[PDB]
Amino acid sequence: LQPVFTLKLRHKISPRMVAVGRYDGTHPCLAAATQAGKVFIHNPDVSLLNINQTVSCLTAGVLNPELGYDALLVGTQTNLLAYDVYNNSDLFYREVADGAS
Amino acid sequence: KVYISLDQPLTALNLFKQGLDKFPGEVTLLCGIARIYEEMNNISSATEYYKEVLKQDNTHVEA
Amino acid sequence: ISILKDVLSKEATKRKINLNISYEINEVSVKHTLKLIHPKLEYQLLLAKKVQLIDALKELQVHEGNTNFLIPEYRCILEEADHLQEEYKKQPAHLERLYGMITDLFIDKFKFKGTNVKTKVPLLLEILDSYDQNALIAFFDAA
Amino acid sequence: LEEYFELIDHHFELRINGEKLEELLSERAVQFRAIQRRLLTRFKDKTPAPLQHLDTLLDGTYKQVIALADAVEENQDNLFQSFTRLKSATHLVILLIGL
Repeated sequence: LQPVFTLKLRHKISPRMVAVGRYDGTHPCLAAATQAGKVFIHNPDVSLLNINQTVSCLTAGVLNPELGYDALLVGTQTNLLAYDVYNNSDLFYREVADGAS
Repeated sequence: KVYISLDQPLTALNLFKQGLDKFPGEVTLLCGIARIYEEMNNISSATEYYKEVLKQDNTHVEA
Repeated sequence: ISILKDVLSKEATKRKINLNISYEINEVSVKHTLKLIHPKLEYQLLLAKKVQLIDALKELQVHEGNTNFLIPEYRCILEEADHLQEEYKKQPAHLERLYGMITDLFIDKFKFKGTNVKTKVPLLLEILDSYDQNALIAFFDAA
Repeated sequence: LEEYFELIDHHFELRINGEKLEELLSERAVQFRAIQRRLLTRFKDKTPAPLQHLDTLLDGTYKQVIALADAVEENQDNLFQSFTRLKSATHLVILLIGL
């Protein structure tokens, strides 16, 4: 085999904090954590998001099947942030106070 | 006010609409929606919600 | 010389030969070995103090971009970060080897001078942790 | 016109030194601000996190800021004295040109 595509990204990815999903509904994108408590989104350039907190678990998926877009769940060690991206709004913001490992 | 401090205008619009679902005609909620739509520079909806405030108050200085 | 003396005497007593051993020690030789050891300790400590800062420096470049706010005395550290990390992976082994070597050199110098210095052996450890070259040589030649 | 120009050149050298020091202080202040904002974001987070690297960068940047501030003060005073001597020089030069 052979890599069908290969893109070098300008940031250092965190080990287990990588997810992919359609955030516009009809456009898959790659979400990935980064040092300094940030998260970048590769759309096809790169869009940054300020968590200001050391991520410990990231994931994309359908949180409400009414619509189709994928929520972006950025679990901090002391938080949890579902976050619609096509609109700069969040689906919720809870504090678990135990952790998001 | 908090959701606007975090720079999330659409969360604030949804919260205002949920409030207007609880309080079906509150002028403060409608005027908040209008202020948001006018800060997003969408006068087409700011004026519609100010017109709703008018249909409710008719002495509103802001509207 | 010390290791040779120990092992050769041990073998001779393994065969009961009763050999005689004499030695002649130059006073500049220990200072020469110290001048040889010095650059390695200096390099290791410098690498340690660089890896102390590489982390915060990356933490800042992630935000600012590191072309407009940081003085290049740290931009160099940024460019060499990978080497600094991979060599700090081995830095502590070099530190422990060098410290044991300097300790044994002290012991054997003063053993050929005649006395045992096992009491003051830990007393030089904190000197090495400070590591002024001239103060180290003064420690060697004085006490 | 030859012992006059020396005072003008001295004055302009002091001015250029002051501008250079002001740019250096601008850079030091920007760096201090960036590091201080990093420390602030660290203070906002609830979870512990090692930061001694950051505050020992802040201390160095701050001592450099203090040094540069004192240097700018010194250059301002030197420039003022140079200006007061140049005033007398140009007084005398105008007097001589009028005579």
